[PDB]
Amino acid sequence: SPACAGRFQSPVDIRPQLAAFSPALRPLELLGFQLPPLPELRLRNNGHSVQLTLPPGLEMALGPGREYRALQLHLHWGAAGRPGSEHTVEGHRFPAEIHVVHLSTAFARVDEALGRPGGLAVLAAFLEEGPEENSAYEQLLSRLEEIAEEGSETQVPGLDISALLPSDFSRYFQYEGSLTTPPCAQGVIWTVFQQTVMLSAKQLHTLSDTLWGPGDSRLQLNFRATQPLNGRVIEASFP
Amino acid sequence: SPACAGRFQSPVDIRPQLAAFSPALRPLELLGFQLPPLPELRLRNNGHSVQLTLPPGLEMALGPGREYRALQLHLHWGAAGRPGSEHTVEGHRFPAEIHVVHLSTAFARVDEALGRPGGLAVLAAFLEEGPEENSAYEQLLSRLEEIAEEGSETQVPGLDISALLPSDFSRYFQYEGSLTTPPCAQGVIWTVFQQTVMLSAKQLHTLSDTLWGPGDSRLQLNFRATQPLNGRVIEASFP
Ligand SMILES: CS(=O)(=O)c1c(N[C@H]2CC[C@@H](O)CC2)c(F)c(S(N)(=O)=O)c(F)c1N[C@H]1CC[C@@H](O)CC1
Ligand SMILES: CS(=O)(=O)c1c(N[C@H]2CC[C@H](O)CC2)c(F)c(S(N)(=O)=O)c(F)c1N[C@H]1CC[C@@H](O)CC1
Ligand SMILES: [Zn+2]
Ligand SMILES: [Zn+2]
Repeated sequence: SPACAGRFQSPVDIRPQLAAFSPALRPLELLGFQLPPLPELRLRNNGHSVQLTLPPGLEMALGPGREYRALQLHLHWGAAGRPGSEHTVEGHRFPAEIHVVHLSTAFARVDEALGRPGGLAVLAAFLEEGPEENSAYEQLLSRLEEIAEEGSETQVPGLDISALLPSDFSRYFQYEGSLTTPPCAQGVIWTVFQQTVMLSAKQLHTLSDTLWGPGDSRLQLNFRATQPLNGRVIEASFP
Repeated sequence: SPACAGRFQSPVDIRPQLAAFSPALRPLELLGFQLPPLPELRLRNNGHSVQLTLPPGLEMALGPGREYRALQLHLHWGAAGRPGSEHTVEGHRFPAEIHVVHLSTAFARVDEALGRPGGLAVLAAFLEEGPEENSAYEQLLSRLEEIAEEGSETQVPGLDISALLPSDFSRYFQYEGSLTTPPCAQGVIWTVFQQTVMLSAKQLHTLSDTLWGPGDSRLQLNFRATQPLNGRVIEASFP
C-alpha cells in the first residue's frame, strides 16, 4: 500500500517539550460507552492483534462539532520483559497500548473516510503495571485462551468500554497521522492520553503470552516502528 | 435549508482576547496564485455577489499535508455609509470582506466535500478605507459596470490573486463553521487574516454602488448576521 510510504505516518515519538500548548483542546466527551451485558460483542484474534468490535451508539466528541462513532478497539503489546506500545514518550516504550478507532459522523463507511481530513479518530492510552487486577481488562483478558488460535473469535458480554481508558479525559496530546496497518491512510486524528491505565503483572503476561499469530509463532511485539514527525507539531491540552 | 439552523454556523464575532493561541498554526502557504494575463477569467454578477472563477493550479496549505485548491473568490459589502463585512471583530463591522473558497485535495468534487469536516476552506480578509488607490482591487472594480446587470458576466485578464490579501500570512484566526448562504453546510474551515487590506473611498463606492440584484434592487448589504459560537473556540496563530 503506497500510503504506508506517506510523509505523515503514525506512530510517533512524543517529546512533550516540543509539544504545543493549545487551550482550544477541551476534555474529550464519550456517550453510550456504558453497555448492557446483552447483546454480546465479538472478540477476535485476527493474527495481528486482539480486537473487540463495538456496537452502534458509542458517540465520542473531540470538541463542539467534532463528532465520531466508535467502531472497534484493539491492543498492542510486547513480550516477557519487552515493552510493546506503539507511541513512545521521550524514547520510552510502555508495556502495551489500547487504540479505540472511530468514524466521523459525516461518513457512513470507513472506505469513504480513509485519507479524508479528520475522517477517522483514534483514542490511545498506554497500559502499565499496577498492583491490582484491572477488572474491566479482566473481562477481555480472561477470554484470550479461547481465542489463542490465529483467526479465532468468541463472544463477550458488554461492559463499560470507558473503563478500559484512563479516567482523566482532560490531559492529552493530539496530532494528525495515519493508520499503522496497511493501508496506512493519512488524515487520522490521534489522541494520546497523558494518564496511563494500570494492569497487574499477571494481566500483562496473559496479554503477551496467550495468543498465536501466522504459522506457529506467538503473537507478540505487534507494534510499528516510530515514524518521524517530519515537521508536524504535536499539540497538548495542558502547558 | 434547515441546515441554516445548525449549531456551528458562520459568520461569527471574533473576540481576540478569547482566542486560543496555538503555536501549531504555521504560516499559510499559497502557491500558483500569480496568474499570467492569459487565459482570462470569468467574472460574474450572480445577483447575490460578484464572483471570479479561478483556474486549476492555485495550491493552498493550512498545515502539513492539509492541502487545498482555490475554486473562486467573491466579496461581501455594505452600502454608502454602511459597512458590509460578514465577520466582525469585537462588534466592529468592516466596509467589506473578500472570500477565497477552496476544496480539499482529498475530495474530487465540491458536492462530496459539503458537510464533511475540512472539505472546504475559505480564506477571509477585511477590506478597509485607506488613502491610496489599491492597484490589485482596481483590476476587478474597474470591470463591475460592464456586469451591473443581475446574471451578466465578462472575461478579465489574469491577475495576482495573492495581491488581494493582507501582508502577513503568519497572523490569522481560524475556526470551523458553515457556508454563509444556503445550503449553509457545516465543516468549513474559516481562516480570517488579522490584518486588513486598504481600498480608497472611491473604490469602496464602486464596489457597493455599481451592481444590481433581484427585482430592481441594488446589490448591497450582501452579508449574513453574526451566529453564536456555541462553545467553539476561535484559534489564533499569534500570542
Ligand atoms: C486490522 S486491525 O483491527 O487489527 C487494526 C490494527 N491492527 C494491527 C495490529 C499490530 C500490527 O502488527 C498489524 C495490525 C491497527 F493497528 C489499527 S490502527 N493502530 O491504525 O489504529 C487499526 F485501525 C485496525 N483496524 C482499522 C480500523 C477499522 C477499519 O476498518 C480499518 C482497519
Ligand atoms: C452564491 S455564491 O457562489 O456567490 C457564494 C459561495 N459559493 C459557494 C457556493 C456553494 C458551494 O457549492 C460552492 C462555493 C460561497 F462559498 C459563499 S460563502 N460566504 O459561504 O463562502 C457565499 F457567501 C456566496 N454568495 C452569497 C449569496 C448571498 C449573498 O447575500 C451573499 C453572497
Ligand atoms: Zn492500533
Ligand atoms: Zn462569502
